[PDB]
Amino acid sequence: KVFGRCELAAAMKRHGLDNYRGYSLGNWVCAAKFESNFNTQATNRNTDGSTDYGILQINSRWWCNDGRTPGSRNLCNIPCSALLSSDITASVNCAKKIVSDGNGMNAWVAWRNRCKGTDVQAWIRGCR
Ligand SMILES: C[C@@H](O)CN1CCN(CC(=O)O)CCN(CC(=O)O)CCN(CC(=O)O)CC1
Ligand SMILES: C[C@@H](O)CN1CCN(CC(=O)O)CCN(CC(=O)O)CCN(CC(=O)O)CC1
Ligand SMILES: [Cl-]
Ligand SMILES: [Cl-]
Ligand SMILES: [Cl-]
Ligand SMILES: [Gd]
Ligand code: NA
Repeated sequence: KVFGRCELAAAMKRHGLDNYRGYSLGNWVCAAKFESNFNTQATNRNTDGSTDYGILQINSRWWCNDGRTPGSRNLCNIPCSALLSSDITASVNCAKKIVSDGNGMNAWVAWRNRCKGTDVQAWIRGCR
């Protein structure tokens, strides 16, 4: 699924992501735009042999199982394939663990370089 801006904000907000660990709802919609282009099916291969999956590009090294990342952890206890669903539940519960882990939203390289220190509220502007 390719999400609209307002449509993804309302879904993230219903899954409780809004002000989670003090990160406003604009920081999250920001990250998804630059990580996936709002596309739940996005995949990207990393040079170490791990792969990032879904709208927040969650990495197979620590967070889920794709059966081809040797001696890696599955700390979300999910197949990576589940992070590719039109239903963003899996991706959101899995991001709640990552953003809590000590480094906050810096785990997302596109958030650090394109959203951190910007007017993030602009990303939910106009939505009901
Ligand atoms: C809502 C309209 O903006 C729709 N829009 C009309 C064309 N716009 C004109 C403009 O943005 O005033 C210029 C192109 N636009 C550049 C950008 O927005 O950064 C990329 C395409 N956009 C992507 C999006 O906006 O989500 C969809 C088409
Ligand atoms: C021509 C405009 O499209 C210029 N635009 C600024 C105004 N936009 C317009 C809008 O989308 O209605 C609203 C804010 N915008 C939200 C979003 O677009 O996703 C984030 C910033 N954008 C990023 C981008 O466009 O890729 C910068 C360029
Ligand atoms: Cl915001
Ligand atoms: Cl594996
Ligand atoms: Cl933090
Ligand atoms: Gd924009
Ligand atoms: Na793994």
